[PDB]
Amino acid sequence: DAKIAVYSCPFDGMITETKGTVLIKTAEELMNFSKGEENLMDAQVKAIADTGANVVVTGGKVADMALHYANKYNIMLV
Amino acid sequence: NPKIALLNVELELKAEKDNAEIRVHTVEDYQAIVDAEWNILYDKLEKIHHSGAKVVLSKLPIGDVATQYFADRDMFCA
Amino acid sequence: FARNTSRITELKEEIEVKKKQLQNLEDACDDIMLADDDCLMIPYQIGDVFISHSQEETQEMLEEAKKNLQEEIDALESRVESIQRVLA
Amino acid sequence: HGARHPDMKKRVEDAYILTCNVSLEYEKTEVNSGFFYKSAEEREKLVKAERKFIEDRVKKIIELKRKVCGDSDKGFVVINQKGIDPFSLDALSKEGIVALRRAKRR
Amino acid sequence: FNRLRQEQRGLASKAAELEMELNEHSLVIDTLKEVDETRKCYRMVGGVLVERTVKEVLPALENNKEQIQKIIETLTQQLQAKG
Amino acid sequence: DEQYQKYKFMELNLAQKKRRLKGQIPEIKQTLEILKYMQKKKESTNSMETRFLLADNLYCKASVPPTDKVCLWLGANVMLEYDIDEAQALLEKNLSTATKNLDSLEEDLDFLRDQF
Amino acid sequence: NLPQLEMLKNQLDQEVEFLSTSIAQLKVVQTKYVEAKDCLNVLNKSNEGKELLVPLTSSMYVPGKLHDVEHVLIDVGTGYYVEKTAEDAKDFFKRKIDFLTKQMEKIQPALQEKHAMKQAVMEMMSQ
Amino acid sequence: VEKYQQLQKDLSKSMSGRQKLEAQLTENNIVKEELALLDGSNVVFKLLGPVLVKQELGEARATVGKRLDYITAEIKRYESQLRDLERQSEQQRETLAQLQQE
Amino acid sequence: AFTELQAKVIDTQQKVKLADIQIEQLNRTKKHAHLTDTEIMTLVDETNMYEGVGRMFILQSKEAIHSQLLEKQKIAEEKIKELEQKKSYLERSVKEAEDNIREMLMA
Repeated sequence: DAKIAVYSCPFDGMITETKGTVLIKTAEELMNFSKGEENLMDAQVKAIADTGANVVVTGGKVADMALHYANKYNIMLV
Repeated sequence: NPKIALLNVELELKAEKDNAEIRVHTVEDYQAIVDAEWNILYDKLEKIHHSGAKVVLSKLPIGDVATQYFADRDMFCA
Repeated sequence: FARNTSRITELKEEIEVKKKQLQNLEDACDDIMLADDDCLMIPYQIGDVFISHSQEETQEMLEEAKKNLQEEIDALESRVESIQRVLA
Repeated sequence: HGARHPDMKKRVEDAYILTCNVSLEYEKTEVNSGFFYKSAEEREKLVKAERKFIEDRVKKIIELKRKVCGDSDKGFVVINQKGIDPFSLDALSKEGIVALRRAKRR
Repeated sequence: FNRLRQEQRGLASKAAELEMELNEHSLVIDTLKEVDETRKCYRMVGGVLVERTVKEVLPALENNKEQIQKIIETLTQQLQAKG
Repeated sequence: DEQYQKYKFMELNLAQKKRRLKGQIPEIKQTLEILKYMQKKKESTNSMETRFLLADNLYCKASVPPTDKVCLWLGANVMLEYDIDEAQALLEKNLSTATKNLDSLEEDLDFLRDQF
Repeated sequence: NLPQLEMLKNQLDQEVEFLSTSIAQLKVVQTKYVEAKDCLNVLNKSNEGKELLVPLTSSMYVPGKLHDVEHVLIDVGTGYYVEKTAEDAKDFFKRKIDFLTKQMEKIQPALQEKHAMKQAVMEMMSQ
Repeated sequence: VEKYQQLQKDLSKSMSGRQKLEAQLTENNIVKEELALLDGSNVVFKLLGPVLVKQELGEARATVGKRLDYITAEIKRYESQLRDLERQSEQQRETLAQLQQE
Repeated sequence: AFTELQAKVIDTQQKVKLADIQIEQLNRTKKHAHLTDTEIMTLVDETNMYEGVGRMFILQSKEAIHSQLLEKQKIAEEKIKELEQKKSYLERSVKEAEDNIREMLMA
């Protein structure tokens, strides 16, 4: 009864800020991104009440962080 | 039963240096500059050898002086 | 980060203008010591007030301004030199 | 065109007509204090809160429907030059009200 | 563009200026609230300098907000009038 | 991309803050040391002929007794007068402590904004 | 013909806007002198010597009686002195205001007359 | 164009100072011109900072005169830079045009 | 050619943009004057008082406050009526010129 959460590309690829011409030198942009994805799928397992989505589809890459987030949330993402 | 280290970055002569300027205060002070020229490299080699590997490989050329400090680590590099 | 210029240029120019102001204050001290060196009346200013009473009492703030300028400005010259040397 | 009216009373025979534009999809008020100055913080928030006007206009249509037919039975047909929401069309189809959207000019 | 842009900008600014005035009149309350404007003081209102015990300052400093608040709320609701 | 433009905009809108803050800093300094250096001793000692501002362009001679009374304003409506010892006590924080935060929110903020 | 003229009309607009900022500078320069004229009336009203509450830098107020109208002073130039005398403090700084206001007319008349051509350029730009 | 832009910057930084000195001079001219004839109502002193010293008119006149000579010399300097800019505007600007043409 | 006549009518429009500014400046300053008059009538209830131009405060008695709350406000009053008797002239100058230019010059 997985009332699908329908999206085209709910996730994006790899990026990294440059402080100027040269690249940034901090990992906060990655830690905050990971925690944001975690809380987004926490809100997903909240919004299963009004959506009922055990599955979702994307055209954008996700990482193994999303893999174990899904495993603890019991969801699938193509 | 050697554990192996799989490196590509190297330590070699003339590759890197610090453009430090220090006014004379004594004769024991100039060694701060020559220290800063190599201290990060010494700590880098010490820790990467203490990583848990016990023989190390590198795709780029390594210095004989670096090989001698690796022998001080009771270790060898290729 | 090569932030030296953005942190040393303004300090250099302001130290230069403060040294010029201290030199002009020394010139004013010399002037009041020879020009209009009349004991009886001399308008001399402390912040926002004239008192036209001080002739020898002028040094009571002449030296104050002299040292409060010179010590702070050469200390901050050492500070900007420190900003220079920490990067190079 | 038609409208997003699922299970319409398609055979509207007592079709009262008054072809005024009803703003059942209010165009967001992005313009508050000009273009992208520092006051665009007002534009980022004032763009919302247009949901109420749809139901206010729908209530006006219901009032006119009551006035002209005296009941909710006979079909009253009205138009819109722009789009109209489906959710309120669901109730309007039950109220004997036929709003239509995306009409051309002449 | 212009026939709508300048009209909206003018009608917004006519009360945005008063909103900034209310911002000033709200940041000025810190003296009364914490800096203890309660003694016998030489209070001024602009052009005049009164030596009075400060009893009227609370009604005077509330009467401005009780008006400018509804003025700025009216402006905020007017911003949504037409898009 | 937009990095250069947003970096320049942040630099401009923080340099304006720099200019404004070191705009009010000098006169609050003056308020402290002018009084604490001249008046606190000489006015408390004896009454002298003085110079006070009539306007920012009209400057008038004056004389002051040991009035020892000072008044502070933060706005067009709220006034408080003080003695010649607690007034500088309340004023000295407003620059000695204010510089540490505002200028650190300037020097350190620039250091971060060179990357932020 | 038209395209290059329209392209350079942007530079014409920017110079006109610079001169409009100059005339806004003109509206903001009268102040010092206009409150100088407003403060005229304080001088004659207090020529016996009278208690004043006056600003110290901007934000300070300290009581003090003004005296010695015979050396009321204005700053000028690189550090020169204008010691206004008593009779001047009553009546003659009125003519001093007249001359400062004369410089104010160097500001408004003598610059609005040459900005008449600025507004003429605005009107001509329609072509 | 390098030389044209350099001369434009020189023109700008010279003319800014020239204009500011003109703005102060338009006032000091009159102030001094009645000051030289209104003696008694005002008397010349030097407010060289936070102090006052009795001053004589002649050295003030020399100061303003050498201001005038200095600023006139700066005006000819600026205008010479103006001819330099207009001279570079032909060839230093054709530098890029000729390389794009051939 | 009609170019100079068109210049005159645009000059009349510029005079309209002069008129609105010159009336609105005085009506805002008059509103400020009324606010100051209300405040000064409110504050006369107490005696030991100072006034000035903001950049100074002169001591006085109550009758001086009564004199000053009238002697300058009445100058502003005579000046506002001067500006109505000027604004009527200049608004006639612009409006009647419009009446005799817009439906006339298009011929």
